[PDB]
Amino acid sequence: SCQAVYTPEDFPIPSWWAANLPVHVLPLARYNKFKDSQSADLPEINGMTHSIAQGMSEETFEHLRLEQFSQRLDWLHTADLGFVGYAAEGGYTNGLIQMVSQWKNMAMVMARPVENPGSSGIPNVVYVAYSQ
Amino acid sequence: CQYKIYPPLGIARVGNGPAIKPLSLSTPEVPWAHLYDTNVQYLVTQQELEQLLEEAFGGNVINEISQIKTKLDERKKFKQEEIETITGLLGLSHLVPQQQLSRSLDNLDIVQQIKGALLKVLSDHYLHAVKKQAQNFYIYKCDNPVEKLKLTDGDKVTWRVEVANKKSFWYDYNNALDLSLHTQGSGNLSKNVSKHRLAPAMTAKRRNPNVITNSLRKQLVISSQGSVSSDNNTQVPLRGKFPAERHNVLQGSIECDNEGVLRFYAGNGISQALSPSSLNTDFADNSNWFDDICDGRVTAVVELKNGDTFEIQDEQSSAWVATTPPDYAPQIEPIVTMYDMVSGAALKEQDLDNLTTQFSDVFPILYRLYRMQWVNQADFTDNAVNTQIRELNSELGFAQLLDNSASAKSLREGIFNQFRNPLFDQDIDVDDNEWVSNSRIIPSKDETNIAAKPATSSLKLPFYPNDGIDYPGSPVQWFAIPPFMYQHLQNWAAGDFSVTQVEKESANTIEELGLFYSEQFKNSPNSALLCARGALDALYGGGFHPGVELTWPMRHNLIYSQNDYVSSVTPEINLLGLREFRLKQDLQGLNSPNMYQDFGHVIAVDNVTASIDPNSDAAWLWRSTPGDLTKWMGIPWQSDAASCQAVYTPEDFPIPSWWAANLPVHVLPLARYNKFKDSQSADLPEINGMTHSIAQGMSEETFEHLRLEQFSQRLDWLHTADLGFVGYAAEGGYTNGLIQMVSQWKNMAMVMARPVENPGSSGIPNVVYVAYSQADKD
Amino acid sequence: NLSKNVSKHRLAPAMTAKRRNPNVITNSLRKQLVISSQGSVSSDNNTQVPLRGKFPANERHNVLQGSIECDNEGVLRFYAGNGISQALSPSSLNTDFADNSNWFDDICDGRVTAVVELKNG
Amino acid sequence: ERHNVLQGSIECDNEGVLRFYAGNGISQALSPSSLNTDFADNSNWFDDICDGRVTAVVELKNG
Ligand SMILES: [Mg+2]
Repeated sequence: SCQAVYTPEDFPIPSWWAANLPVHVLPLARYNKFKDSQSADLPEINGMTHSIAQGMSEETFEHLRLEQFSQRLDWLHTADLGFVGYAAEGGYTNGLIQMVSQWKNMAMVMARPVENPGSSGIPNVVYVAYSQ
Repeated sequence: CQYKIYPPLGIARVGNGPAIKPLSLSTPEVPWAHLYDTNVQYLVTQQELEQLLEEAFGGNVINEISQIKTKLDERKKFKQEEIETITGLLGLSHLVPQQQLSRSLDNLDIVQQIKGALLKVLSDHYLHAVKKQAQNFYIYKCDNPVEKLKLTDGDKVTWRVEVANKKSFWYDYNNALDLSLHTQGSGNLSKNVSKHRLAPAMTAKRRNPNVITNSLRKQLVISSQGSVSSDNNTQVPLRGKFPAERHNVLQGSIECDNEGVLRFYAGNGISQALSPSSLNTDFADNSNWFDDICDGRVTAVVELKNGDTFEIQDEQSSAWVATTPPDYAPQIEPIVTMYDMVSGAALKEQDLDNLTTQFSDVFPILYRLYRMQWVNQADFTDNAVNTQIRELNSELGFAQLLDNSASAKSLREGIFNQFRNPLFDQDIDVDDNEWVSNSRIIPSKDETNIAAKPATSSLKLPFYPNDGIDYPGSPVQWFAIPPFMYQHLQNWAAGDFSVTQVEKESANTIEELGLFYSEQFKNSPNSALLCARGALDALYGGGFHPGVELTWPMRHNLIYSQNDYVSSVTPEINLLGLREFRLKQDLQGLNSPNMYQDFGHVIAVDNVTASIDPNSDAAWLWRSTPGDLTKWMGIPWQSDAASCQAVYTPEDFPIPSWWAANLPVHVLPLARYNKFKDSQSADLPEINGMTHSIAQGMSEETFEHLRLEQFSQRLDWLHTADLGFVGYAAEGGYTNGLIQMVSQWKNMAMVMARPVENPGSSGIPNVVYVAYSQADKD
Repeated sequence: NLSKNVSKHRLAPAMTAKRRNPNVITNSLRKQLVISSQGSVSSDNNTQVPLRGKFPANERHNVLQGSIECDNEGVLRFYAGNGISQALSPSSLNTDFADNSNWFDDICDGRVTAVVELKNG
Repeated sequence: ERHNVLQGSIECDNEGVLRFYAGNGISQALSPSSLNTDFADNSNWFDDICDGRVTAVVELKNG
């Protein structure tokens, strides 16, 4: 029950207690797609093949990092709270019901480093949501 | 062979905007005509309402008002008679009810607050309204269409249209019956699906099953008809009844201009149950409901001054028309379209190795998939092919994809290998024969607390569901581009394709070649065949569960009386070609003896099988009568549009989406647009939602960063209006979405191209596509 | 039991039917959905023997499918289960008259054989 | 938008008796989707129940 409370106006989205029960989080999936720099010595860089990552201009590389960083995921979607599967109802009530079992699977936010933000605008410390 | 109508299958889309030309849209007659037109207005604007009212106020009107006030001051409010006469010379009775026009003035530079009062009446009814997308039909002379009919004085064309809606009469939609139909395979569907039982067709019961006997079931069909011709431009409504208290159903409106062009408008998008308590909780099959969707027969008679009359009404020369849901992103083309289904329908699967390929044949696949980033999150931030295209654009390197030589082969294969094979025989493990995908499945909502089997194979593209969604572990759960399009991609990958040099010289970026290909369409001389293709290129061609506009009968050549390749778009650039095709028609139309045919208590794949023989008691299924094309779709259509969104998996990304190109899933709200469209140099008191002081006081690098963060915030399309999720302790949910959509379809966000004048180094493109609604503007 | 006319005149056509518990894929995994057990009793001892299985089969739930005993006269008496039905998760509700995923019950059926051993060998 | 509500009908007979009829029993929500699931309190609903003031004036032949 402790999440967003939508108004007829889309923004800003009101939230109850986001600091302890977050509402929009930065998932590990996105962290793994901005944490690297273009020079990284990895066969995969930010979810791209080495060659594609280093083939693009530095402008477009950092841009891609920032877009990934900007993707926030509804915290209620970090576990199956009744919205998963074809034709699923989801909804407020199923959230309440499913949270009894799924509370232990919800995303847990932890500080994580970005060693070389370069020009991208991503701070050296980011706060990342870890779930399955 | 004298005269023929075009397009052979017109499309008009419902909307609550008025059925007048200045406030309507026109179905595309040339593909790719306005893909970057940043001036489009798909919602009725304040400005259009003002100039609609201005043109109605051109004297006579004004001094005939001067003279009414000469009789207003020898009395010194209005009179019932002078009221209903300023109305009537303005001629707005066809737009808004007359007594609200009247009541608007009775409750009251004389000029001004007559307009001020009526403009607020128009605004209240039509401001931000979804404009109707109307279809123009044209008479072409042939002998092979030469050019549009030339109406000299003495001549006249008389159009006839008969339409019906049989949704309430027909059968449930569970899944596509042809999934089990025995076949050799076509260009649209591989024989593997039926051969290996990958998505077996389900039986389906009657909708509204409590209405019994065929004669009482005829009340469930809405039908209407009308005629117009060159000598009168009066619009005539196609009004039926449901059932046939009883409610009037405006199925559409027809009008013909002095030069003989028929314009077809669809209904206003009004769906309704016979009782308020009947809720539309299922995605397709809801008893007690009707909607104003229709489809029917289009014929004409040309009568010359010479006394020579030409009846246009055989299936070779007549046309059809179908109304559909609105197109909420008209510039965003579906990856596989209805036109592509027409093209594949005439092909045989195992003869696909004889197909020949140009780059312009594979270009639409990558182009469409690339542009899906404006309506679907996965294709914005989770599509490695779209990212690689960005990488190539970044270095002006897109032209390498047009290189058919060995040196580019590894580059072409890496893209092609990410695409799902419509043979549906990859990423599977045979169970003994059952084919079980070893890639990512889309589970049923009926869950079972037993650990899922780990996928061993990556999920292929595109990331959309498909006709077999009902079957966890079927490869047909996910969408694949159809066999003939996949054959083009296979040939491209191997190098078996050609391309002109001038194509290579406009291919530095995908956007550059897209414009080149668009102007190829526009400068193509075959306007009749271009208009035929334009009518279907914006429609969806899969998956069909049941789809958005039309569904699975269209991907079979049996439903066309003729379907022939005619030529390339340009003498040397195919661009998937131009075809001549007509639907099979019952020439008796609404008086057909098969107008109310069915298969008894259920329809099944066995009925579809029997219908193959052109001489069976089931072959009527393919000889369409009015209402036959849309009867398969969900009733009311809003229930199916509201279930046309994301289908989430246990894995968060990518988020699968059914048909994002026409019913968007993740969009860029106007609210964000107003927060990145400005440059730091702008001199307004608010720049990108910031005070002038704050915006200009930050480093330019930080300014650009804020632009792109805004640009990157994509909103759930279901959230652009109140679909039951708004308010403290609101339930939201799937079902409330279907219910609310009945009235909220007309408030959902409409995506329109918009310009970014000076994006600087922000990384935001010069043309963006922005979703407009009342909730997402600020 | 059933006249020809029902099928011949399509009075109540059969419907297609999907798999129960459809998210469990592959025959090997679907074997876990079957609960089975067996047992043997003889006339030399009347001690009752439970027919106890497990769902899912190889947290798992013990399912008593029945109990069997044999008296000294050679009569086998077969008892059914206790009536215990259950879902793998408490939130899984059995809202369809017949098809509810994530549920198991203790109903069963199976094979009854025997061996007779006379004193002469 | 906006619905007519027949709250009742009145009539007087030549002998001066006033006869008050009630409404037709029409209840309705401002939108079909608004369902009256609570026994007393349902928003967006109206009915044609009423109650009010009953007055009269007696005017004789002598004025
Ligand atoms: Mg579109």
